Amino acid sequence: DHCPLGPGRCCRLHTVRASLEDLGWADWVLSPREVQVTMCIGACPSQFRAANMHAQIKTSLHRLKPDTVPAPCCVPASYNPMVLIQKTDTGVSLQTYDDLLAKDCHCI
Amino acid sequence: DHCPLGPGRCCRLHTVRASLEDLGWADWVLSPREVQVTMCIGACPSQFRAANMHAQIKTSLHRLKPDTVPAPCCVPASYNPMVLIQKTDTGVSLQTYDDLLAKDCHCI
Repeated sequence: DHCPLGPGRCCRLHTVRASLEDLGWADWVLSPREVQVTMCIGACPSQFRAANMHAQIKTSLHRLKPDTVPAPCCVPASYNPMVLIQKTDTGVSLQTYDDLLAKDCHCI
Repeated sequence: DHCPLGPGRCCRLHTVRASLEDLGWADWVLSPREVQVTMCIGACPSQFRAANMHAQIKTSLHRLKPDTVPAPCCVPASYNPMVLIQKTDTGVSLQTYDDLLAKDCHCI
């Protein structure tokens, strides 16, 4: 799957660095203080990583009715789990969270 | 889950009517000649049908870095199968297709 533009300018995994205060987590989360958020970002042109036939249909109809039908969007096909330490009402916990970080990307 | 604007102006299932020629299917597909494509369309504002915590993070970071991080997108949470009749190399078939029509929607 080759990107038209770029490559790397189409839907793919990016890392976005975010503080706890950026995330709105600083009251509850104690660590990590900086999160390396992996996320899916980039254009979804025709036949680029189409998740399924619905995506192809959206491509076709977006071209013909662009004020009505949006293009396919770059979204996570899967996630990577992540560990956080956070404050509880009565203590502190180290907890795994499964759908925080995107692992791979496709156009849907 | 109440939409801010609308309601119905946020991410939800729409029906878009499409001809075979619209879809690029007219060479192969014989019926139906008009498809009632159910698709997920609409804004994804804060806390609106967030699929998961990744979506919330995207909301937060989109506000702070809007040229870098896109908003959550309205995408199908599930699909409805569909029957088509189409031409083959050597004949014709009636075939079920599972991920053509969106069944419900969420912001991801």
